[PDB]
Amino acid sequence: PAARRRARECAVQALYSWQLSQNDIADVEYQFLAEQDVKDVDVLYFRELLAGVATNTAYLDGLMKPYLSRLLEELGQVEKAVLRIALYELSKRSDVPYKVAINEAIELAKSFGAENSHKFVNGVLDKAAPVIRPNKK
Amino acid sequence: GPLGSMQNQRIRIRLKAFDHRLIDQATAEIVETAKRTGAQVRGPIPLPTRSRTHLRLVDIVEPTEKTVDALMRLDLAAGVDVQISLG
Ligand SMILES: [K+]
Repeated sequence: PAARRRARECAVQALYSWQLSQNDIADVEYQFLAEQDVKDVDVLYFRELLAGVATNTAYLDGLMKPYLSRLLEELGQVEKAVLRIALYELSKRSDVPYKVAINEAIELAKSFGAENSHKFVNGVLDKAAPVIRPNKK
Repeated sequence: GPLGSMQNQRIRIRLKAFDHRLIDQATAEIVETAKRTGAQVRGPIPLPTRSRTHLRLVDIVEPTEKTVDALMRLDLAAGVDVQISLG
């Protein structure tokens, strides 16, 4: 429950490291899990988000691009990670409900991003999410 | 140089900024700087805050003399604050 939310927060951070350092995702994953205090984290789900975003980056971004008013590379780094996480869940995780994916993204954009970030993130997901999940569930 | 008198071969860098674009570019430049000189990078990570401040942490490990030199000549954009510890 909460452990899965903590996994998302950690995935935002670890995905950020991967975007900025351009280290191997596997070294990013290992170092994060080794160094950080992940005592309350659903670690398996953390690993699946990392793997899930890292191996499908271009596909996830593709679900997103039509809905940005700008190029992908003009997006804030944290914004990109949160959205990738959400879109991965929407497209690849049936054990995550529609509302949960969107709301968890909103909360991540609040903790890790700007004042207005969550509004941008929600705006993109409002367009993108129904296309990935037409019944919205 | 101080590196020879340093028990922990690590350069820890903390950034604060109001603009996330500037903090992300600053972070990118720090990483590029470290790697060009043959050092390694742990992180960087963004830290959560409930305010309008953006926070980043980055560790530079296995630094060389040129790493320190290159970091000491690096100009960050105005609006980005920095803390450097050769702990
Ligand atoms: K640990």
